[PDB]
Amino acid sequence: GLGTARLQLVEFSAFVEPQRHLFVHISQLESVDVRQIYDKFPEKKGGLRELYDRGPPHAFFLVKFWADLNWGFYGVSSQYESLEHMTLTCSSKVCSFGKQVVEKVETERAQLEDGRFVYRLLRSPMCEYLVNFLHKLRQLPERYMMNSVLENFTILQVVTNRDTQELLLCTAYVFEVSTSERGAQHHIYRLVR
Ligand SMILES: O=C(Nc1ccccc1)N1CCN(C(=O)c2cccc(OCCC3CCCCC3)c2)CC1
Repeated sequence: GLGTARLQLVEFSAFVEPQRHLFVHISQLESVDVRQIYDKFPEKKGGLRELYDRGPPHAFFLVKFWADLNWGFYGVSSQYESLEHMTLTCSSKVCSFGKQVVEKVETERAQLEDGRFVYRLLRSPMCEYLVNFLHKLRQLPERYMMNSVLENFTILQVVTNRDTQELLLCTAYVFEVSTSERGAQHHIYRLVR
């Protein structure tokens, strides 16, 4: 789906609870040129461009969400799996108008489960910054204003092998807002050059 032979994303949701509301969701394939988006993330201090050339190009993905912003615990869940036992490092960078405003580094060790190696991060507190961002966003009176604010906002996520530092996955996230009758949606694209 979204990943490599070495690491597969199986689940991802961002949500709010009081039986829950998913802002965005991936459950479990066209291409895009990293060129079109180079200016959206950190300029050169280890951006989509420093990263992309260092390889390996098959690891880079673009994900466009159409978030459901009509609706408590603010959480994110993710689940990866692999056939090799690793400890994963996950750098997340939140970028607003190109400026990196947040960097988060997390770690997760493989748990063996049903012949596979599973990496789970279930109901982790959503970042301070995105929660507050969400509360300002929901008050805009028109979807096209939400999209205007969001066209300046991206998240770049880099998952590496912690004990080798091989890059396993690098995802760039861009966002729009869906309406009510259509809920969340995404499209996973592949970053080429
Ligand atoms: O896998 C993770 N850690 C991990 C730890 C060890 C090993 C592997 C992985 N994660 C934690 C960090 N993550 C995010 O902060 C994040 C990324 C994309 C969307 C998002 O929320 C969407 C909320 C807003 C966005 C703006 C308006 C619309 C809704 C949050 C991603 C998941």
